Amino acid sequence: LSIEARLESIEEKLSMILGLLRTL
Amino acid sequence: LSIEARLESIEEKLSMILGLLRTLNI
Amino acid sequence: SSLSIEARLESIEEKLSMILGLLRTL
Amino acid sequence: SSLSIEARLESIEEKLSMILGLLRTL
Repeated sequence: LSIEARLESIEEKLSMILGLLRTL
Repeated sequence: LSIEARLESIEEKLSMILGLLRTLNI
Repeated sequence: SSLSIEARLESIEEKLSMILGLLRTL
Repeated sequence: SSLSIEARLESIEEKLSMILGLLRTL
């Protein structure tokens, strides 16, 4: 994938991690 | 979104996650 | 900084995955 | 956004490593 797509995918994963930490 | 901007967002979230683990968790 | 941006991206993606995996099993 | 994309990525990589170490200790 392109660098922009990988950054967008990386941002999505950080959002998922944040949600898990808030609800842990 | 530009690369520098998208990076800034990512960097924002990492500092938020790093701060919670280091101090808030007990 | 010898490593290519893509290579650095792959390392970041791997670390994210490991982080998520550990978080989910908690 | 003064720093270069390669340096910012490396910094982002570093923070990810710190986050993984903190999560495992919990």
